[PDB]
Amino acid sequence: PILTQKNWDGTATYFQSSDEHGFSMYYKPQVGFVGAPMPFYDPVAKDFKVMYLQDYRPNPEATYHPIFGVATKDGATYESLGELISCGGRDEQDAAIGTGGTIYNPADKLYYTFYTGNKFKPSSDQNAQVVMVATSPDFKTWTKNRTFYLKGDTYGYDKNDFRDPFLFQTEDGVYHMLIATRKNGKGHIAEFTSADLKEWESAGTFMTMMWDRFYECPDVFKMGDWWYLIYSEQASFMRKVQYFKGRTLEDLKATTANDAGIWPDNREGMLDSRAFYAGKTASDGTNRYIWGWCPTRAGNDNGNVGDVEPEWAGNLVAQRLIQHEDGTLTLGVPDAIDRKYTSAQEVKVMAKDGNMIESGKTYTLGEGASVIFNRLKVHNKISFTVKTASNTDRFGISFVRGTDSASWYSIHVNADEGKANFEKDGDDAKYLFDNKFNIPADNEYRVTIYSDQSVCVTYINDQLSFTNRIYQMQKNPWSLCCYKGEITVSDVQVSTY
Amino acid sequence: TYRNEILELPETVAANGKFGGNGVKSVVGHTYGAQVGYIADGIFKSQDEVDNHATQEGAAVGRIRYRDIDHNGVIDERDQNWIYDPTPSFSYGLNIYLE
Amino acid sequence: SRFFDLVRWGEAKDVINAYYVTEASRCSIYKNAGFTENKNEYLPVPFEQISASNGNYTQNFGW
Amino acid sequence: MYQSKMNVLNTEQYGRAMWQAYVNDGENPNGNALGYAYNWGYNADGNPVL
Amino acid sequence: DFKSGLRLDGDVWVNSIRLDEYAGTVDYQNKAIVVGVPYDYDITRMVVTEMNLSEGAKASIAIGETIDFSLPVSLTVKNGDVQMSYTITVK
Ligand SMILES: OC[C@H]1O[C@@](CO)(OC[C@H]2O[C@@](CO)(OC[C@H]3O[C@@](CO)(OC[C@H]4O[C@@](CO)(OC[C@H]5O[C@](O)(CO)[C@@H](O)[C@@H]5O)[C@@H](O)[C@@H]4O)[C@@H](O)[C@@H]3O)[C@@H](O)[C@@H]2O)[C@@H](O)[C@@H]1O
Ligand SMILES: [Mg+2]
Repeated sequence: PILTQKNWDGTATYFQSSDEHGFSMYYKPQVGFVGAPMPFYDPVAKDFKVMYLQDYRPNPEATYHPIFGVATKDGATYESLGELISCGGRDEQDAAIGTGGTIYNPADKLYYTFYTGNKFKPSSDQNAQVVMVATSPDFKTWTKNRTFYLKGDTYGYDKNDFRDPFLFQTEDGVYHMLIATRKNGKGHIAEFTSADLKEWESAGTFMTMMWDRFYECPDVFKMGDWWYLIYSEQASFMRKVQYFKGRTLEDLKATTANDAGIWPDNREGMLDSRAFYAGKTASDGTNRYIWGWCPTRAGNDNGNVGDVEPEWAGNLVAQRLIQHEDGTLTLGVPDAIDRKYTSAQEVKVMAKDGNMIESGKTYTLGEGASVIFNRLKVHNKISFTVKTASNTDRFGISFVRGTDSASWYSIHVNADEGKANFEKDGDDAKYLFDNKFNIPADNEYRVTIYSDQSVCVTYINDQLSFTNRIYQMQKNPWSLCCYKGEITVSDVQVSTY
Repeated sequence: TYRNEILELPETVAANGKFGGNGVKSVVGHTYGAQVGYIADGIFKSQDEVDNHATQEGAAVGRIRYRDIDHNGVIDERDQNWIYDPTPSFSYGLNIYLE
Repeated sequence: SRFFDLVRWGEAKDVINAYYVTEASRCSIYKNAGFTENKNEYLPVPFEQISASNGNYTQNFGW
Repeated sequence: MYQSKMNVLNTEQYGRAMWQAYVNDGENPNGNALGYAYNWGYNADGNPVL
Repeated sequence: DFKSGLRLDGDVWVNSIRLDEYAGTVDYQNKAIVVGVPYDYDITRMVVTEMNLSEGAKASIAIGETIDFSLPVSLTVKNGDVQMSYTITVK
């Protein structure tokens, strides 16, 4: 049997691609999906051991969401350590395991993982969520402490809202646990102090939430000279990841103490759009990496974002935290991910629909003009530079773009609105969501898209990070378009591996 | 050795394929009991191979690849041919008696 | 009678596609399901019958 | 005497085949609901192993 | 060499619950072990003293460890590769 190879390079016709069950760069196990990442830095192995919850499409009704461990060292390569902590019985309090934290004790050479057990169909007198602990001697085998049950209602907190234990050790030598719970109708991040991680004292309330919202997966850390609190908003209308800044821990606590609204920056602490959730950070001592999950779309439709809140779990995504001189935080591509792309692919124009002109590597586009490039591959890195006429232009990058493509999915960088918008173009012209960022004063944009199969992350001049789930984007042409202003694109480079 | 061939047949019999053809093609002009089916050109070993092959329902990695007989670009009913012939090339026998 | 009612009303394609999209989340059987606008709302005339009555039976539209 | 004894999977082979089918399809093998509990993981390349 | 190394021919049973200084009943149909205590009991600290099983049977719960019994507790008995799961509850 002689195999036939189609002319992939030379055609711009839309092609029905498919996603493999496994992912390499943005990790996804061959079985199940990643949810709620729990990063951790191993002081012994000097690597990153990120755990998560193994979600499935047909989740069992009672017991589900086990914990699976993933070892990495750079954020690009990932190996799987298998199931670490298994879900309990139907009647056990830990039938479903929620997000947790991990901390190493040199005192007894033990890894302690504090997770949240969810009672299946809890009764009136039964706490819905209880914090539990599992100990490991070598991070491989885990034994759950059956004598530890940190009930939320013991300290006057809500029974049904007691989640996300985050553990951190300060310089004074005492470990602090933050729990995102509810008190008398108000969202409170409560602090528990310990000296041996076996007995805890509730040291009041660490912080209060902003405008009766809920914070998911709190993460307090220190980056040089500021204290940062990364959290995920549980509100259906927001469903995003924000952060708070503070020179000291006291200043961070005083931030939003009572409807203060001390936003860290002018974009209300935005980091990424709707396609990034449960962002939790870990540092190896030289760099800080945040892990989250890009959600999947029901029916494999990029425009089917879904009502209220999107689908749970998805692909593990790792980004690098960048701290500016003013204390603001921005997300950047990991160095290993950037350097993994080695081979370079020649790029050439496919379609000439607009009034654009070509002068070599430079393409000048007016309003209503667009240019279509050649096909992409499974893993793509598209880097280019766009100079706009002024600070009120609307250019855009469109994927799943073909000669006969009825609809394509676009990211429009609107300088007049000062943000970017992920929308669906074509016969539907549907608006999906957006993300605010800082507009450069020189009208210069350095656009770098890193795409693995169907998950793509766009970086704009180290100021905007935009995660997207775009199915069928691999092995399909991509295009640049302009709608209102005048743009000039250059240095277009496509790298694959 | 022998060769069998059907020369005429009622239209309903040829359609229902009781004597051969599986109800897809008429057995007239072919051996009695001959069957019509697809052609399996190995199995898919990579997503690149799956994409390169002509589109077909349920194609995936590790699945049977079916040849496109008419080169229409899609695997369907018309991509079937004569694959079975229940006629031996030759049948032989040997008897040895030593006293 | 639900499918026949949908076909008679003419909204069968839209209703079936919406049902597939909605139920693909809770059922993996509908992962590759898809309804064609002018083909799948009627069963095709059997190929055996068409062959038996040569030049007399015409297949339904879209098949 | 019976010579053409058809070779069929024993208990362990049947469990291994079921696990392989489940992991190939991407479903959770432990959800087989046939009384089989599988201890399994991933290798360096990500291919499941039992 | 047709035989497979499964050693399935092994009996797995639990026939003794001795939580602290209390006994209990065992129902094999529902895989349940129910232990009765007075209305006032600490339950948050129970030690297992006598948990004999079938010959060669190993259980996840050992002797001398303490377990909070505010909620039903799952126990797994595994003599070889044959496993059986029970649930222990305290009234
Ligand atoms: O399993 C059924 C179906 O729904 C999911 C959605 O995740 O599972 C629900 C199940 O997941 C748990 C732990 O397994 O929490 C999910 C983990 O992810 C977090 C974010 O870090 O929560 C986000 C997730 O929580 C949702 C829906 O579950 O709302 C939480 C829900 O909990 C209440 O208390 C119910 O009484 C309410 O506050 C609220 O309605 C939703 O807002 C988000 O999508 C973490 O909080 C958590 O660790 C359990 O909390 C939950 O029962 C899917 O896995 C599955 O398809
Ligand atoms: Mg064909």
